[PDB]
Amino acid sequence: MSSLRHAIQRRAHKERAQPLERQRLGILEKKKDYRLRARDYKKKQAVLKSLRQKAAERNEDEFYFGMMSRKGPGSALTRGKGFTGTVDGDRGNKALSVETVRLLKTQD
Amino acid sequence: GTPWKIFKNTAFIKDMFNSSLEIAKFEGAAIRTVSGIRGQIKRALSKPEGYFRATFEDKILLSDIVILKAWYPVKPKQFYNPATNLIGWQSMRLTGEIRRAENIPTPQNPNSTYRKIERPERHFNPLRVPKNLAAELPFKSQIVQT
Amino acid sequence: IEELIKRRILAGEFDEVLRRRPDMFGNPHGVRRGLVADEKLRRDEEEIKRMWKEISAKLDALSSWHY
Amino acid sequence: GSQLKRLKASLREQGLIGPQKSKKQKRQNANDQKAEALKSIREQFNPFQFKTNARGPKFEVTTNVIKGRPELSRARSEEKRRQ
Amino acid sequence: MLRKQARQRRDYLYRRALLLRDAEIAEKRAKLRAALASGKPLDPKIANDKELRKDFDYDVSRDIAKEQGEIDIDDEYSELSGIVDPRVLVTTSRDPSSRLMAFSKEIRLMFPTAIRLNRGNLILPDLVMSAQRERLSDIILLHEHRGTPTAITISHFPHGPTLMASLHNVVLRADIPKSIKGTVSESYPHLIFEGFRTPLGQRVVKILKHLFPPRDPTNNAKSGNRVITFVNQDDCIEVRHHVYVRTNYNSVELSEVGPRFTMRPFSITMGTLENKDADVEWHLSQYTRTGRKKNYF
Amino acid sequence: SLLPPDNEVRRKHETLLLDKLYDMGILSTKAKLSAVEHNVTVSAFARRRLPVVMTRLRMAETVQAATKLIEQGHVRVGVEEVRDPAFLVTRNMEDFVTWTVGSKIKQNIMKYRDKLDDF
RNA sequence: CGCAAGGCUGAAAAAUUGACGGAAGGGCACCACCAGGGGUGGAGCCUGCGCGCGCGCUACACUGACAGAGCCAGCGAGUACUCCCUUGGCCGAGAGGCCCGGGUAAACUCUGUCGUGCUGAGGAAUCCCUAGUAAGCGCAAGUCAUCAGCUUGCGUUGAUUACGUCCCUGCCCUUUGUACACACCGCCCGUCGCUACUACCGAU
Repeated sequence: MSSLRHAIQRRAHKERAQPLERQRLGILEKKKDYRLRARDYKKKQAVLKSLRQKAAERNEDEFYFGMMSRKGPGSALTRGKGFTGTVDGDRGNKALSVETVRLLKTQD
Repeated sequence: GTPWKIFKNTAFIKDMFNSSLEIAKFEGAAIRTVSGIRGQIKRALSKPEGYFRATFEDKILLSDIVILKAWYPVKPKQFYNPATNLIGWQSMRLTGEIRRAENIPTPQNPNSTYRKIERPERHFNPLRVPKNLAAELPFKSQIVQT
Repeated sequence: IEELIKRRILAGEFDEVLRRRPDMFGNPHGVRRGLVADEKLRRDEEEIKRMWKEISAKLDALSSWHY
Repeated sequence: GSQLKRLKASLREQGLIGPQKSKKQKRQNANDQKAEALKSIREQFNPFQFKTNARGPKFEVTTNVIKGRPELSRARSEEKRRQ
Repeated sequence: MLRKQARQRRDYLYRRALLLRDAEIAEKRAKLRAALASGKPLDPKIANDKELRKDFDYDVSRDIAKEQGEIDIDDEYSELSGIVDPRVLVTTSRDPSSRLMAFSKEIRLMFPTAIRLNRGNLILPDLVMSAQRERLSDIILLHEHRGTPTAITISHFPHGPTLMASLHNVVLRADIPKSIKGTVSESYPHLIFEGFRTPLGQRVVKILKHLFPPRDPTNNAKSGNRVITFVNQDDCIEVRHHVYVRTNYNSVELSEVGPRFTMRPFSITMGTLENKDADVEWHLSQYTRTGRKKNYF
Repeated sequence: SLLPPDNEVRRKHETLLLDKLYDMGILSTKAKLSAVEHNVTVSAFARRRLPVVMTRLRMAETVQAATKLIEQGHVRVGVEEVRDPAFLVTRNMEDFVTWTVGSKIKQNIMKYRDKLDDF
């Protein structure tokens, strides 16, 4: 039980460390650090697998209306060197008419 | 040992064996990391004499240490004093008395003494989707990165 | 393994999947295509056969003859 | 020739597979070997019992084919490893 | 067409999940049918589940037909089981060596409806595309180590399972001299299997024996002169290719003609060769505490 | 269901009914006469109609948008255009319901993916 | 708990449907012909299999060397990856860290300088190959089995010659069935088994 063990039974076991001749390589990965790595990598692989399923089961003839009001990813050929598969997002700046620029420049 | 080159799963291990003879004796062996990853010594390597190939569960890190837990047989020594106390007898001294007698310090390893580890809060890199996949997936799940 | 082969070949039991006739469903006896109470139950079976002819006609016409 | 056809030809020459002879034919035979023949036939028609080279010898020299039994060698080495 | 194959794969997986749910139900319906014809009392939940009573009165007949074996299970092979002749091609890896090419020719001779295709520069999606385009039943890869094969990947089509197996103790056809061997007899072979009892073993037996053409059943027990054997011990399925002649009523003479393998399966994926992300069905569980004590198949 | 369970014509017509309904995509399975008893549904037929099946195939955003489109005559199935929004697409035609040849919708999709081939 | 669980004993058939063929006629096959190509087999390295054998790898010159100029890929992103081991020296009571020494392509194209010079492309045999195939070329990854002496991907350059024929070598199948019109074809052959009946021979 829990009252059938001594305090020396309950005494914690110390955690060893990286040897000093090898401290430059980083921290020594024990079980808890390993579980952190396994959760992170399994989560990223799960999301990448779901994206691969989506890209496979893509219908090639879909039509929303964001396709009328956005700038699609294109290809490496069309987008040139600055080509990430993501669609460019609106930074919020826009084209300003001449009258408003006159007003702003008068204030400046 | 210590990892030498680390692929996704398989890893070459250097400072554990001295020759392909010893490795071919220990072929098919159940090697184990400190992190808890099991693994298997599979085949000797050739060009550096003594290195080998191990197949692990998941990717081991260059900071890891690979251990192999074997069981070596030990036999006691066959000493026997009789303690003929009325006649006289030689009493073997102990370890601490031997050391205090002939002035040798007790051996210690600075690798072995317990110290405190400093663990920084492990943060990971974000997801990094490849370009062709991020270009090819449909409109409902296209990533938007300004 | 050689003995098991000899046993199988002598008391022949091969696990080969055998060629079934393609129309065992609609033609159970496999007749040749050339020159050639229980009354209540048979009446009920005739009724269901008529019902199925009618509903299959309706279902094909609703599917616009893609079936 | 194929394996099946060569085996059938060898057995018909050995008289183990031939047509069902009459009593007169049995009398003729009893009026007028096969063990060693059959052992040669099984040895030659189960050729994966022993490792063989297909090219033959590299340079033909004449003076006066199996090249090792891997199953028999493995059984013998395993018995030695036992003992 | 590729839209159609994707649609059928999705519908088959959805019907699989539906069969899972309905089998969890029909475990409980069968106790009702057995208690009816017997009279042994049954569980009160079974007796007072009213929806089960209505659905049971509707669907008695399928359970009885399954008991009599008249109907088949929803499977990737029961559609085209023994109606067509399942043709199959064998290829090598990217850069084949000469002994691997000869070995692929040997097993292309082993399957009587097989063709062999050179890889050359043939991207693996284009391979799967071409197979689904020419209605092939199955595809086979081979991986050499150095002139000696080490892996097969039996992949069924259009969306069936794959079996990835490692080979050992292989001896090729092309080492014995032509004076002793010869052209192998291409006839529709019989198949004998030994040691498979588990559902996994039955799955492997099905996806292995659906690579061979179906035999005419009128005199199959007596005619035919070539047999192929698959026996397993400790889930390493060992296969030989014999050709035999029946010298008597009570004795037969053998003659080993094909290669010998002891292939050990290390994966079965419910999903074809291109789909590395397919849901696995069984893989060689090593590096566990008892993965070497447990015996599958 | 009302026939006795051991009757050959009952079994043959059960398998026929289930196969016909599953090929016409009303049902989801082909093993339950109970699913025919309380799953065949005018809602199932309605979702097998054209605008909702192209909604599931993501031709359009909503069912109203799909109905407006195929009333404008943008959507063929096979090779013939369809102007009636009541056409019932079966499970073999769901793989073939596409846009029409010179559609402004097809041009807009191509312009989104930046692969607009003006030839 | 009971049955199973008492040794004329001492290792190496069925057949009215069966056994084996023959002749003719078809079909198929880079395990066949035909035309070409390419390996291995020559020298060295080594995994493997049983000193030998193959499989790969490297080297062997006109298809040259050197120097310039220009121009092309695809798959690849786990807070993760490093090839050593040491001479010295800094800061280190001690364990170490520093500093210095030693051991996104190949290709291709164009333009010039020079000129065959141990600076020699593989016998008998045997195996394979018919369109993005052979072959040349590099880049990536290392995925629970196999694989670093390597394995699998991926892109690039991309031909010659058949694509007919059963003549040779083989393999399969017809001579029974499985469908009806026109139209044609017209009793394939041998040696025995088994069965019914008939009489015969000689012992008891």
